[PDB]
Order: sequence, then structure tokens, then C-alpha cells
Amino acid sequence: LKVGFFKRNLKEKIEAGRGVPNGIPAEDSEQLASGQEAGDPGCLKPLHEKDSESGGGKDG
Repeated sequence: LKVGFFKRNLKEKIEAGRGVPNGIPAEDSEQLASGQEAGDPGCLKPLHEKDSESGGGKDG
């Protein structure tokens, strides 16, 4: 099964790098995304990574 949890690693760097867009209001979105990533299952990994790419605003 593949949902996109693989992005967890691809974005794992963003959380410490500088995101992709870096320079958007995504920071306000990551606020809730970060807490939603708590998803015990991996199905949440693909949902958190998406917000991780934009999290660049808060990461940077």
C-alpha cells in the first residue's frame, strides 16, 4: 500500500532546512498540521509531509 508516507523523509529535511516555498502564510497552517501529524498510523505521514513542504516559513 502506498499513500505518500514516503514523503516523510523527503520533507524530514525541510523541518530543519528551509521548506520549498519559504515565504508564505503556510506558517499558520503548519501550526495545526504539526499537531495533526501525531497520527499514530502512517496514513497521517502523507498528510503531514504536505504541510511540511510549506512549513518552510516557520522552519526558516
